[PDB]
Amino acid sequence: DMRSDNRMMGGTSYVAAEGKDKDWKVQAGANDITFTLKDIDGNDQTITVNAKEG
Amino acid sequence: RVAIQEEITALNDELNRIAETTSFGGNKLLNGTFSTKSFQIGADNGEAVMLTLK
Repeated sequence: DMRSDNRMMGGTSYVAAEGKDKDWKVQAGANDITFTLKDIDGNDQTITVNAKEG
Repeated sequence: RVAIQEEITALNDELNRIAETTSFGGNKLLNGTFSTKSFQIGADNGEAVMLTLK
């Protein structure tokens, strides 16, 4: 299927409930964000990103 | 002093007019209603830079 509404023509979206602004900075001790999911092949993936402070 | 005050009030009104009328095609800039706008300067999504006009 090549219609624009096909499931393969997109994905999933997750929007944060807490919005930030210009003067917000990443605080030390609360900088790591980990995504736990399943790849397309089926093997689990765990990607940890340590966002830089400031 | 009254004459100087009158001229100062004229310049004050000019300052307020400059703050309230300057725009980029109709988008007010210096009246405080710009806030923070993010400019996308990358070939991929999520590569924007915030500009704040006070």
